[PDB]
This record gives sequence, structure tokens and C-alpha cells, in this order.
Amino acid sequence: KYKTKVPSPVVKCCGATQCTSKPHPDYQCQVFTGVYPFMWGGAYCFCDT
Amino acid sequence: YKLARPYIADCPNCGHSRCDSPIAIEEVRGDAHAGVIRIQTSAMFGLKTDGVDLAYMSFMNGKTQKSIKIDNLHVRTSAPCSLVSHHGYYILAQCPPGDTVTVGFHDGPNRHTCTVAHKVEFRPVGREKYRHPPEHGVELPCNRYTHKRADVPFVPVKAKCIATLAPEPLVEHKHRTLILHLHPDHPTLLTTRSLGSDANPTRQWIERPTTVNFTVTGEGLEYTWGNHPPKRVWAQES
Amino acid sequence: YKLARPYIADCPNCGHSRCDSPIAIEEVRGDAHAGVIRIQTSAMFGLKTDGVDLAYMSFMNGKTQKSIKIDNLHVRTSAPCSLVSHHGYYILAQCPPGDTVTVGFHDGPNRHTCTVAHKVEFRPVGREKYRHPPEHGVELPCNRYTHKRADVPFVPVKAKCIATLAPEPLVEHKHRTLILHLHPDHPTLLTTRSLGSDANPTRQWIERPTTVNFTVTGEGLEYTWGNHPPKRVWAQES
Amino acid sequence: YKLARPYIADCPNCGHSRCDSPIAIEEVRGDAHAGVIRIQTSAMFGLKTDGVDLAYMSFMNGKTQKSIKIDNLHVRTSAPCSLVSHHGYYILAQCPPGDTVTVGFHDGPNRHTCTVAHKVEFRPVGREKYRHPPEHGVELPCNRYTHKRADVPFVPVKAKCIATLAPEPLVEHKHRTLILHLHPDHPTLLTTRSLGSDANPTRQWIERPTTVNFTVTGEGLEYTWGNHPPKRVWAQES
Repeated sequence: KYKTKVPSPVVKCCGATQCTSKPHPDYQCQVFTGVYPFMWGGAYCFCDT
Repeated sequence: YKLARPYIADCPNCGHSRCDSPIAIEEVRGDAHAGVIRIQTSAMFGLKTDGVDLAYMSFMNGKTQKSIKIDNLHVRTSAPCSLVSHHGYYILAQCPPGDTVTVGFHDGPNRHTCTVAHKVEFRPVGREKYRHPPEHGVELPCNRYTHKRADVPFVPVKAKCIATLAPEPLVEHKHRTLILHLHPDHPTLLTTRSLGSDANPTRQWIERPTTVNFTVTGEGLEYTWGNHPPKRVWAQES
Repeated sequence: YKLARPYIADCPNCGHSRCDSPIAIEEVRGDAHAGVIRIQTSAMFGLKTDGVDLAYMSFMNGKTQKSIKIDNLHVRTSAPCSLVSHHGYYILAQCPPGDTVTVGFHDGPNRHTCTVAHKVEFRPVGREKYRHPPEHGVELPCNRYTHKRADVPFVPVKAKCIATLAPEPLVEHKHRTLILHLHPDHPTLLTTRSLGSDANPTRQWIERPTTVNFTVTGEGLEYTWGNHPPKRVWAQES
Repeated sequence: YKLARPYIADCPNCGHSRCDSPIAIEEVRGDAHAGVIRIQTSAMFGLKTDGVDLAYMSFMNGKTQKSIKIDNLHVRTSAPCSLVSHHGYYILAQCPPGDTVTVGFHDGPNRHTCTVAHKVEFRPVGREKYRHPPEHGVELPCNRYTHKRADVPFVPVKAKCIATLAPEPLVEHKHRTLILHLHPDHPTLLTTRSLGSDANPTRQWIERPTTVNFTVTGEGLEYTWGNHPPKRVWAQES
């Protein structure tokens, strides 16, 4: 059984970051926008887009 | 209303020997293609004395109008439910089975819980099931509600709901024949039909590594797999 | 009256490796066509610090001998379950399966919880299920334990509960022929027999809308559908 | 070691309008060939001021925070699960799937419960699943974990596993034929083959008293009944 390692995703509240490759056996990244849907949080990021 | 306080309502059935309860559920929405349910009822979550909040509720206990922090006071449908948003007159929760909606106080000497019968179903909008969107898998259309207080009312809308993805679909091209080595880890509905003037009219739900050979007349084929966005070929190389 | 005491007893499944729990269900009675349960716990219900209530219990969990409100002590099968009456060693509650009872503490320090998978069952004495009240058909006997004290054991007494009679029993009589137009929602047993010197002995379990034709010779027939004692028609189209 | 702290982790559905929650299980290890689980939780279970304890936990959030003694916080699959030992960041418990753990607290500002069910699939090295090796029946070598306290993680331990078998494997000998009158109390996998030139590779799961005849070479036959390494009889009336 594998163990998934997440180092922690780089999250910019009201910004963005492009993927930087790192050498791991099944290294995969994706850049994901949103993070938090609009009107869904109580101390969430202001930017939901 | 949202700022209006809970009140006694007809429902003379509780699980204890006290049954003088609120709750009758004015309206409920739960005929979504999500997993979440919006309830409009007296025994209001999202309302304390401060008006509309996201993590406090108010209730008539059977005769005691008060507010508390959510402790041993639980919403349920046919299973426990952990709320997602509270909006005054409206409760919003993730409640996976749906159907019956049960708001209850599991307090000491007076333990009231009302359940109201309703048809709250969560179903495909396409052919992939929804009943509790997780956070892993492809986002697909669904009905949902706004999940933050606007104090405007919570009413139906359409949003995006996660549904499970499956492993790599290994396609193998051959001449006038496309064998699809498919490897679900989870129930995928495999629908095929050709994108030619031939057809492959085969719906089947599949699980686990299998092969399925299909005809191609020289115009490929469409296969939708898991109701995930179609994998389609139009070649005679297919 | 009550000749019971709250104390620890061994339960093979608890929330910690600490299995020095009370609330350990010695016996359960569930031989009914109801939904209610008489539970015999090692912990005493119907005695709190102040004695007799209908919604407080007392216990010793080998770490605290105290009483609490049935709030801190919740019965569950997963979702809450509300007690109705207490008779010392015995509890009487509504908790629909009534063969799986998990009694657990959200009291003070340490989490003792006993779960019981008792040998008693709810069952029909007929040929088709009515073991728990449905919404289908009309009542047949059940057992519902006394909700006041009447010896430490709550006595079992007969009561009335809903019973299955098969959904939509459209009978149609015709010449020499009895068609039974059936439209169940669930597996119903259809038994027929002639009452005269005609035969027709036909047991079948059916699901989904179907028809079942029988001969008639002008000498009656009985059809029971979904657990009934004889329903009879005679000397014609029967 | 025991340097673990309480912290938040992303959950699919947890209380409040954000699931950046307490009591959220980051990872789970099901890397056993038993039924035991090593759990890695952001919120710490198993530690008060004592170091390694069996009955206190801590958690934090920002919206629904506090620490408690384990009591209002119940672990469940839907029934209790008992921890045995804590090694800081790692929790060790016996729980049946060993991949699905649902932890929730029914006290504090909201009623949060996180469930983890993300894969780390396993089954015993035999063919029957356990939640922890039972007393009943044959032993099988397997992997599991360390369960004694010693605080870093509870690393796999080559140590015994046990598979339950059914009560009566009544073998009946005849000339070149062995009928196995089997009397399941519980689902047993019966795999057979005759020993010798003749062989009868037949796997079947059975429940309830049945007979199953197999041909025999006259050189013996193997039947494993209820997950065993070969139980075999040799040339005789086999």
C-alpha cells in the first residue's frame, strides 16, 4: 500500500501560484482556482474565485 | 421569519413521554442532485438572540424558548446530520439518505424530537449518482443552496457537486474495432453508442478491470464512462 | 417495585480499552410485532440521585457513580434513541431495530459504552412480515411492554401495532375466473386455495404489479394476500 | 514520540461552513493482514497531562474549539471502537474496516464529526476478514501492528492472525468419494481439491447446513473450511 504525501498545497488568498515540479514517483500537481465556493464559509478567504 | 423566534407546532409524536413540541416543517427542499438539504422549520438553526449566525440555534424545547450552542441537539434525516450553514429561518445540512427529516433535542427530562415525512431524494441529473458530494472526483451539475447567511432567503439554485472518478480507461485501437480495457474502482455507468451510422447501444454498470470490444463503422464511437465527460473517437483507425 | 442497583458489568465492546462499563445489557425482549424494547441494564434506570424519573438513569462506570439526564446518556443504533419509561433494572424505550442497542456516555471523564446484539428478534407468526409497523395494510397484534412499573421487570402485554396487508388488493371476479390484480410496493406472499371441491392451491411470492388468475367452478375460493387469515368468496365468480 | 499536538485538517464534510476542521483524520494505515488500524489524526487522541492515556483527547479550530476527555467524543464506525495504545501522532485501535473511522464530538459550539474513508485497502493474507484476530479456529501468520505502549509509530509486527471456522466439518468416507456434510454457523469459505491425480478445485462460500460431494483419487483430498492452510486426508477410504 502506498502512502500519499501531501507537503501542503501553496494557497494564495486572492492570488495564484503556478506548479513547480518536484521529483517523486507519482508527482502530480494541478492548479485549482476557487478553493472556497462563493458564500460558503464564516471566516473563509474573501476571494472565492 | 429569520429573526422570528421558534414556536410550538402540531406534531404530537416524540420518542419520550413528553410530546408537546415545535416542528412541523413549513417547507423543505431536498429534491436536489446534491446531498444537502435546506429545511424551513420552527426550531431554527442560524438564529440566536443576536439574529442570524452560522453556528448557533434557537428552539422551543417543548415550552422553553431559548438558544444554545449545538451540543447534543442534533438534526437527522434517517441518519445523523452535521450542519453546513445556518441561515435564520433556514437550516442547511448534509444529510445523506434524505426522505424523512427529523429535528430533535436530546435534552434530559423533556426530550422532544419531531420527524416529518417528506420525499427528499438525491438522484442523477445525468446518470452518475449523488447523495453526498465528497471533495474527490469530477464536478458535475446539481441543485444546491447558498451556504452562507445573507443576513436573501435560502431557496433552490444549481451549483456544482463532486462525484467519484475512476482509474485510467485504457483504450486500444484496432481496425473497425475499438476494445476498451476499462478499470473502474467504483461503479461507473458505461454507455456507448457509435459516432458512426452504426451503434454500440450498450449501457451497463461496470466495476473492476474488464474488456469490452465495440464496433466502429469507420466513424469511431462515443463511450461515456461513469457519466464523466465522454471519451469519443471519430476515426476508422478506431 | 424496583429492586435494582447501578453497577459495572463486562461488555466486550467499549469506546476505549477501558471496558469496565455499566449500561451493559444483560437481556433484551424484542419478541413483538412492535418497535419497542424492554432492555435490562446493569446500570439502573428509573433511579437518579433523586430517584424515579422517566428520563434519568444512574450508573457506576468504575470511575464515577452518579446519575445523569438522558441527554448525556443517549441510546443509539447510530442516530439517537429516546427512552420512554424506567422500571429499575429495566428500561423501556423506542429504538426501532430493538436487537441492536448501544448505550453510551457523553457524561464526564472516560467514555464507557456498551452495545448489545441480543438473541431476541421481532418476527411474524404468519407467513409474511409484519414484525414492525409499516404504513401498509391494517393492524395485527404486537407486544408493547408496560410504560408504568409492574413487576422489577416491565411485564410484556399485548397491544395493537400496524401490520402488512399487501398494497393495492384489487380483486376482479369474472366468469369461471378470478384474476387478482396486484400492485405491491414490496415482497408480498399471495396464497390462494379453493374452498369448495375445486383445488387451486397456489403459494407464490410476488413483487411488482402482476396478475394471478385462478379457476372458479362456482364453489368459492379464498385468497389471502400479504399475510391475512382466510378471506373468502363463494358459489359464483369467486 | 508524544510530541503530537492538536491541529486541523481538511475533511470532506464536517460541522460549520468550513471543513478545515478539528477531529479530522489526515491519514489512516491499513497496512496489516489482520484487521487493526494505525490512525494519524491532526487532533490528538490518547493524551492528557499523563503522557499516554486511554481517555482524553484535544482539538482546536477557530470556530468550534476546546479539548475534552473522551466522552462527548465517541469514535464510531456506527458502533464503538476501542483504542489500545497511543504513540503520539499515531493512534492504534481495533476497528473493523481499518480504513473508515468517524470521530465526532457532541458538545461545544457546533457538533462536528469528520469521517475518513480514503483507501489503504486490505484484507488478511488468508481469505477471511477480521477486525482483530479472534479466539475461534485456526491460526495463520499475518502482519498487524505493535499494540503494547512504548512511548515512534506502531510498525507492522509479524504475529498471529486467526480465522473463525464453522462448528462441524462432518467428513463422510466412501469409495473414491468424500461427501462433506458441513454445518456453518457463519459464512465459511470451503476450498477443496482432491489429492492425487484427481483434483476438485472448487471454491465456494457456504452458509447453513449443506452437503458437498467431491471425487477422490484414493490418495486423499484437501478441504479447507473457514479459511485454513490445507486440512487433508490421504489414502484410505478417501
